Amino acid sequence: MFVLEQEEYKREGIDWVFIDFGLDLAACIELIEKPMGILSILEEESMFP
Amino acid sequence: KTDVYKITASCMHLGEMKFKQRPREEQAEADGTEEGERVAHLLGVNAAD
Repeated sequence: MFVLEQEEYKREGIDWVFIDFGLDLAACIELIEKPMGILSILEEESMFP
Repeated sequence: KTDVYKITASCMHLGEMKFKQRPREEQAEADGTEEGERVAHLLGVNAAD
């Protein structure tokens, strides 16, 4: 609703100053340091008696 | 008479469609309409399609 429309706008080359609205939630979906993290430890360890 | 010429001549018309580099992604859309309109009309295909 704020970004995708603009991802084409910025490419069109129309006089349009971008509008940020400061609503982001990306930094929780996957881990910054190592992809997945928890899942890989969880999987590989289980066989260990 | 007009119909065979209508389908035949769009094959001149089509190479006018001048795509341009808008390097934010490289997905170009082509700079105009007339180029592909003189194709579209001679066919009667949905102009928006």
